[PDB]
Amino acid sequence: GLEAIIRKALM
Amino acid sequence: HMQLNPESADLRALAKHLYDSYIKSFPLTKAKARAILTGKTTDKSPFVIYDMNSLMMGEDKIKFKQSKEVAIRIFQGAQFRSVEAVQEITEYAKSIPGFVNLDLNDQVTLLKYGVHEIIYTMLASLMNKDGVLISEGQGFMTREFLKSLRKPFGDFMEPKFEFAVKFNALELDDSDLAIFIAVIILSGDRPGLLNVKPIEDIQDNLLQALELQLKLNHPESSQLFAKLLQKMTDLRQIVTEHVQLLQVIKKTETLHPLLQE
Ligand SMILES: COc1ccccc1CNC(=O)c1cc(C(=O)Nc2ccc(OC(F)F)c(F)c2)c(Cl)cc1F
Repeated sequence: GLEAIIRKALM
Repeated sequence: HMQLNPESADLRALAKHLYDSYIKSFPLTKAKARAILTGKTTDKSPFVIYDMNSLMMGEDKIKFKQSKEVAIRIFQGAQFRSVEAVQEITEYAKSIPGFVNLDLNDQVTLLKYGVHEIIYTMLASLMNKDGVLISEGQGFMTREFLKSLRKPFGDFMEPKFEFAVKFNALELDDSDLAIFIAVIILSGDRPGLLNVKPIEDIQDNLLQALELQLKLNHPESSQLFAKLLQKMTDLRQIVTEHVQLLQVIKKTETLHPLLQE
């Protein structure tokens, strides 16, 4: 959930 | 004996690099929040939500980016702005020298356990004793109006205010905060980290930078460095009560567009 957004934002 | 040598000049360059990146990632800086809050800006004056009638007018005249309870519509608005803040803080994290050279799973863990502590830090920049700037400065909602929302929503913002009142008394500026927020992100004690030493090494460099920043910027506060580290202790526990309260709400009360796609 938080991970989802962090993972996408990091790419 | 402090000295202007290559080591100090590299810490000032790191401090400036982080400040510039901070300015790109977070359009509403503390300097600008302070200008709005203190009516020392030519910018459009925020709409004040101080009661139920002023909120109803507020939904209309403050434009953001249904549910029949006012208290739920307010909390949801806070949760959407939190999602946005996670994006900007991840963006900021990418600009910290050494951060994208770390194992991606560690990068995710640092940010997963850090963003809440950084949100409460940066929220302080938007607060005074009367309340908090909303919708990047179009709105101002009062502390007492948030307090008046029915349980469990009336207490969601109180601990942020308690923290902000004492944190804002330290009178940090955007230069200080940029380094402070980078020290938080690079915390080697987060649970589930594969490679600690490389994180502590960046944090050591950030700590030296922060120490120099506060010495140069705050001549009348000789132990401000020690004070700021003490606030990271506070913050961890504030996040504990926040997380514990989000449990109650989610399981005792009945989702952002990015979180759907
Ligand atoms: C549409 O529903 C409403 C109707 C009337 C008033 C309002 C709402 C919808 N609620 C809010 O907008 C609302 C938003 C916030 C908020 O959390 N803002 C905020 C700013 C900056 C951030 O970034 C960080 F890095 F500093 C951050 F993470 C979060 C708060 Cl405290 C209270 C609110 F009532």
